[PDB]
Amino acid sequence: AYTNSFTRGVYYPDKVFRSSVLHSTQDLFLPFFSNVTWFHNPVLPFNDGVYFASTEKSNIIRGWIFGTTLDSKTQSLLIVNNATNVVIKVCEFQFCNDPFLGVNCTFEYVSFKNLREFVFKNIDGYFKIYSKHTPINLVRDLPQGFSALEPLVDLPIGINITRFQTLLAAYYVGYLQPRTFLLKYNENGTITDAVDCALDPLSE
Amino acid sequence: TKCTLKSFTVEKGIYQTSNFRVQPTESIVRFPNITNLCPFGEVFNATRFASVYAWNRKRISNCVADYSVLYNSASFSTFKCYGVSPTKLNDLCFTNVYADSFVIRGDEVRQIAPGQTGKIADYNYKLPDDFTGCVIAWNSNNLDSKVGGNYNYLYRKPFERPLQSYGFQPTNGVGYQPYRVVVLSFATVCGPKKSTNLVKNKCVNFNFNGLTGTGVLTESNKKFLPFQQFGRDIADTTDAVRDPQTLEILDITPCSFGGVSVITPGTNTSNQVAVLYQDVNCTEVNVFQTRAGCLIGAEHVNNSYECDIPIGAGICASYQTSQSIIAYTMSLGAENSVAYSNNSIAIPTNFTISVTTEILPVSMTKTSVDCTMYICGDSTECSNLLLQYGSFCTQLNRALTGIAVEQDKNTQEVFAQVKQIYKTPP
Amino acid sequence: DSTECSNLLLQYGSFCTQLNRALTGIAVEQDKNTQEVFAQVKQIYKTPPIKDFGGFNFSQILPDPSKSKRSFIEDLLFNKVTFNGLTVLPPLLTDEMIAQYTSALLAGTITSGWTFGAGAALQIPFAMQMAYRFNGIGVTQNVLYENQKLIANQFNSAIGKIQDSLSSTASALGKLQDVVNQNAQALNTLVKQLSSNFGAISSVLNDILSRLDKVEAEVQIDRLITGRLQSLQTYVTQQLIRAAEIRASANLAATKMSECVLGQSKRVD
Amino acid sequence: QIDRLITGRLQSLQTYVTQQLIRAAEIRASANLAATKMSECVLGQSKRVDFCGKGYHLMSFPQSAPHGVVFLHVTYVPAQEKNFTTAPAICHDGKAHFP
Amino acid sequence: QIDRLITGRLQSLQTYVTQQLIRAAEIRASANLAATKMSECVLGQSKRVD
Amino acid sequence: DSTECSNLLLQYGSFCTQLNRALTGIAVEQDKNTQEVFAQVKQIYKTPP
Amino acid sequence: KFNGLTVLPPLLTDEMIAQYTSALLAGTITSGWTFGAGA
Ligand SMILES: *[C@@H]1O[C@H](CO)[C@@H](O)[C@H](O)[C@H]1NC(C)=O
Ligand SMILES: *[C@@H]1O[C@H](CO)[C@@H](O)[C@H](O)[C@H]1NC(C)=O
Ligand SMILES: *[C@@H]1O[C@H](CO)[C@@H](O)[C@H](O)[C@H]1NC(C)=O
Ligand SMILES: *[C@@H]1O[C@H](CO)[C@@H](O)[C@H](O)[C@H]1NC(C)=O
Ligand SMILES: *[C@@H]1O[C@H](CO)[C@@H](O)[C@H](O)[C@H]1NC(C)=O
Repeated sequence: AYTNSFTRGVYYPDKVFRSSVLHSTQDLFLPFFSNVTWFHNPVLPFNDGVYFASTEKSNIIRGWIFGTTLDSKTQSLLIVNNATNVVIKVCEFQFCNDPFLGVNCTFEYVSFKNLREFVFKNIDGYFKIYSKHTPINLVRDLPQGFSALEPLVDLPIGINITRFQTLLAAYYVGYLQPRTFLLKYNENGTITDAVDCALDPLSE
Repeated sequence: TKCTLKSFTVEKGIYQTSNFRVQPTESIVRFPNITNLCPFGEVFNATRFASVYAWNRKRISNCVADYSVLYNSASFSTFKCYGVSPTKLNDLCFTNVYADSFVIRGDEVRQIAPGQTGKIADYNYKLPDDFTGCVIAWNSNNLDSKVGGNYNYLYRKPFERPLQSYGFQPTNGVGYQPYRVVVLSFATVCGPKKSTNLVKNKCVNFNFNGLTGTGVLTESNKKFLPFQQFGRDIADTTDAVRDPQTLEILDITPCSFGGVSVITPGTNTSNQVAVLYQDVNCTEVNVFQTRAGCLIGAEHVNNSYECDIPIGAGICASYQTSQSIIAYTMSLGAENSVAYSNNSIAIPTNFTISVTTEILPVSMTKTSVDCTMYICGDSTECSNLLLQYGSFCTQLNRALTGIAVEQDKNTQEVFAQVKQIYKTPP
Repeated sequence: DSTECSNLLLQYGSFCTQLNRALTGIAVEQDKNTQEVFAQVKQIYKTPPIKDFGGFNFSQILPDPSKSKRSFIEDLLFNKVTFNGLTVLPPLLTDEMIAQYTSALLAGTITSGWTFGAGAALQIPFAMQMAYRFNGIGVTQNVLYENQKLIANQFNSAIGKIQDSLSSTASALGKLQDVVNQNAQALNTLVKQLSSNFGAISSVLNDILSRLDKVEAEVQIDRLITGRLQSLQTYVTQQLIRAAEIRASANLAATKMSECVLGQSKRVD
Repeated sequence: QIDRLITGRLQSLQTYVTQQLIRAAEIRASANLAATKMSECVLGQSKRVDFCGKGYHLMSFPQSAPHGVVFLHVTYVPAQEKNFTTAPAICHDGKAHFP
Repeated sequence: QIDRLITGRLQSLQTYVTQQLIRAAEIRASANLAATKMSECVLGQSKRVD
Repeated sequence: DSTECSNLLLQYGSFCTQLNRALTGIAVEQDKNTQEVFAQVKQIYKTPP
Repeated sequence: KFNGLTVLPPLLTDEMIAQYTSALLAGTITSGWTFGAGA
């Protein structure tokens, strides 16, 4: 099943302040009005990097795994929200194939009512995580609006990724693409509107 | 000015001659509060080590390499380096930072050489055939070894056991007595980036993290988001930064600079000159401030005169009465109240013929350039290379010939409007 | 201000000095253009205290001590048009001096006809200056006097419509606005070109000098010098062409001052 | 080495020819103006105020000059004046007379 | 190798566009003159000798 | 129309865009020149037959 | 000065220009505007 992504999934492309300016960049973004797959789990492709979001209120969507195999053979990302905060490991996890929370190694780290949104991308050997949170009215799909995602963490871990999966109530997946964007930074240094230049002839 | 124009005589005017450019008064370096240091005491303050026939090897990554502390540890039983030196290694970084340790006899300096030798090295405690980094040892026979000795010996690749462990004791001579061997080697782990105090309202050299520059750092009102580090202007030039040790936003305004221009009367009349520092504020440099910049050596005169040497923004300068350079607001012409009323007219009673000269150029010097001789004169070697650029010399010589023919056209267009060469009457 | 780059730029010789000379010629051309348009009058003629111009009403176009001295229409016009080694330079004549010339030209034109171009300004009543401008278009001057208030009402009304035409839309000033935008666009293009790599390892000059030893850095910096210098030659060439385009407009405006303000040109349209 | 000298000398000569094209267009603007001054003020009498020197125009005489031309514009300039009382028209037998 | 062709072709195209800008000023000077002839010499009778 | 070449031409930055912009400036100006010359008339007049 | 740079002479000599300014001037004196408008 699929739903329209609307104008969602834009994120701050760099750690820079700019104000009252229409800056433009080519980077891995979720294309405007792209198909986001809907889910309520199988190992998914990672492609050019991922947009992930969940309409949630139970906080049962709780973790992510990434890698090539994403299991046993090589150092593989394990990310969990443990009710303190985010917790991260990268071990060669030969762990259970479909875990649920109660209703070798090279790095380790510690940090519906809502839509919580995220982006995961891998560039040059850094792994990047972004996020945003909002209250919502709509239940079946993403709410039609605009609100940019902000960096959380910025990890020098060097691991290869081609697949990902999620750990145990509704969520959405989309893939980033090398689109060029125009970004409307306001007086207070926030992105407040955008153009996916490739979308239509007016957008070009 | 004489050197600027490559001439000893200088005509009356104003001439740009140099840049005024305020130099950085000191240098600033800023990085985050130094944190997450490498726990080197996990090797360098350990109570013991495994025997040289089973010598330990480990990573040392994801942490700040506090080598300045081990560099001051002159109480070490031994130290050396081979892929680096301890004066630089405290500022260096490792691409895949690593460490090693073992228990061995004091003779194990023969085990520290690349492709190491002797019983501990042949057992397992040997250095790589192309070794790198630095090595240390700690005084185990002083207190970590009891009078009966300890398993700090071995006999026959790095950390690979064809080998077995053995005893050594603090009652032995310096080569036989036990010591706690240690190693470190070559991103994974970098030395601490030291920071200066921060300085404001002065032209200063700076670095924030890796953002180098030179500027006048001033505190600012701007609201960065918490993840934002640097600001930019509309043309993408950096306009402000966040300090990494307190949450302050500083405008990086430029260090003051501008063209030096020299006002001179003609050198045939005087050798006095006055200097305009373009858009400078005079406190930074008689002295006079103008909208064009700081003017030095010109007397300000409060009267107004027609513009002799133009400075800008209504200011002009001249050489006048003992004489000196003066600067004044230019006269546009004398005032005149035309005596208008609804029933008055002024009619001229008399006239003058006037014979106003007017002067116009009509031709350049007709010119042609042999681009083959200009670029490559007499060289066949160069002339062949010029042909790899194709049509350019043909196009240049054509363009100049277009100008050349146009000069004869211009001259005929002006004068040759007359069909017959009229003689005067006699 | 990198010394390592500055020494390499000396090997290109007189290129910098002839670029600075070319731009300095353009700077002088602007003071010269402005002189040739406005400074056509040798004396600053000034407006009389009485305003009895037979019914005509110049109060929107004459000076105002509450407005700088600019007229009401000059204030509309001044409202509707709107550090990398680059510097702007001031005009020789400030806007308060330009306003004195456009006042002098206008107060001459009102009180004295064309005569203030031909010699000394000679006063003539405004209702008579219009007769000797109707005769200039082959209308017998009694067609003014028998209609003097009707003609004044049309002139005063049309001046009122110019205040509205300028107040409502900037589109009439599109030429001036475009000239300002073109210069800002050229300067922005020239600044943005500092960020371009030109086949070098980085466009940050100190970054090259941090990554590389001198003989490698020399070739990398020589690319940036070549790219930036070609971008400067491009900008200066474009500004020389643009300056000739403005100078052609300045010669035309100077000619409209000379024939069309200071006289009555019979050149149709 | 010679590729550097060729590229430099060639970029320098393109700069010179570019300067001369633009300078030649400025001199053509002046030659077309001079041609016009000659047609209107030597071969004619211009009514274009201040086109042929200050004053009302009478005639002009060209004189040649190195790479250019000089005009001696002969102009009538009015030079002494009297204030007078004036009227746009005058009555007679109830009819208005005009000059 | 390709950077030499880009360098050459870009400098060649900049030469062409520079030349066309200067030529368009020569043509615009002629078009302003032509428009001036149409205003003064067609739409009216001109006393401007020759 | 080579990708491997265009990726280098991007490293020269704004040169190509300002060439397209300069020639587009020439192009529009010809339509202006032709309207300056001929479009001086508010109506299409016709003769008597 | 030998480096392929050359200055070329004008088509009209300065004496020929002085014949045209003589012709223009002798026209202007003897015949007014008439020598532009034909005979
Ligand atoms: C979350 O993880 C940390 C260690 O990573 C642990 O100390 C903490 O107890 C965990 N939180 C909860 C609620 O158990
Ligand atoms: C800077 O210039 C202004 C005038 O532009 C002047 O008022 C001010 O005093 C100057 N500031 C300093 C610190 O000299
Ligand atoms: C007119 O001026 C001349 C000097 O230019 C003078 O000699 C002559 O007498 C004047 N004529 C009258 C009528 O004043
Ligand atoms: C002139 O017109 C303005 C409005 O356009 C008005 O304020 C002023 O009173 C008028 N004065 C005369 C003399 O008509
Ligand atoms: C004309 O008369 C007025 C006084 O009514 C006087 O100010 C003005 O200077 C006179 N002009 C001449 C040329 O005499």
